[PDB]
Amino acid sequence: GSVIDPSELTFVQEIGSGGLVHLGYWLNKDKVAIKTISEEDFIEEAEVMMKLSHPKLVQLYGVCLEQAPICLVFEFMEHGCLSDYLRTQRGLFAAETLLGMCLDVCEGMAYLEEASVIHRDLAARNCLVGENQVIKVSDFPVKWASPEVFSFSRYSSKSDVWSFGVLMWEVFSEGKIPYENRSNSEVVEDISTGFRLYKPRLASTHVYQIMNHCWKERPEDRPAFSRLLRQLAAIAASG
Ligand SMILES: CCN(CC)CCNC(=O)c1c(C)[nH]c(/C=C2\C(=O)Nc3ccc(F)cc32)c1C
Repeated sequence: GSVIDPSELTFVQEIGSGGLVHLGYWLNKDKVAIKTISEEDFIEEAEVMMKLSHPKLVQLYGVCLEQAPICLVFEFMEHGCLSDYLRTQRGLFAAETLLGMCLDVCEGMAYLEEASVIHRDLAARNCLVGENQVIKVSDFPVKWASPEVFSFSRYSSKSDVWSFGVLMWEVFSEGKIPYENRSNSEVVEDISTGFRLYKPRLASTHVYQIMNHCWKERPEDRPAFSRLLRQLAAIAASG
């Protein structure tokens, strides 16, 4: 990828918290989101992302290495984080649009799955909303963790699929907090007993069926993103 000189970056306003995210411009031209900061792990993260090209995965302009704190320079996504966007635009969403959002994410995730990339932190807060409400996965939390993850630390694309199910719930609930007021231990025990998040009003029976398939106890009973994508698309086509 391209190396970016600090002089080429204009930091306009802080927009995110964690490192930090700033609204800015590169070369007095492109609107960018600048993410300031382990330095080597921070850079490698960018290196991985710059070689993964998909319409539903966020893209970088480059890396600014010269001056501490080092930063990553991303494309600007006008509607920000999905979690935030869902909450602010609550009441304006048709079910079809919410399903479309899930499809966008599923597309990105199927590409990552094929590339043998586990996200490990897939959630609406780690998705971004751009031009014409296109959703992109970014940055590629027990409430999003599968049973084999919170118990055995057993990650796979199938554990991402569980996370995606929770993301679907976030989307169809229009940005509600999953398992609100519940402690980590309460989430673990409830899910292990068989508790699943309720069906949001905007989620059809068909959509909820898919959520529950993402929430199967055994990873092998969950669909891969590649197949999940077609299941989601089929519901859209059915009407
Ligand atoms: C006034 C209302 N505002 C418009 C949505 C809300 C404030 N703005 C916002 O929250 C916001 C906006 C408009 N973009 C981002 C973040 C990113 C972006 O654009 N590309 C990225 C690439 C990588 C990444 F890790 C974050 C971002 C935020 C937090």
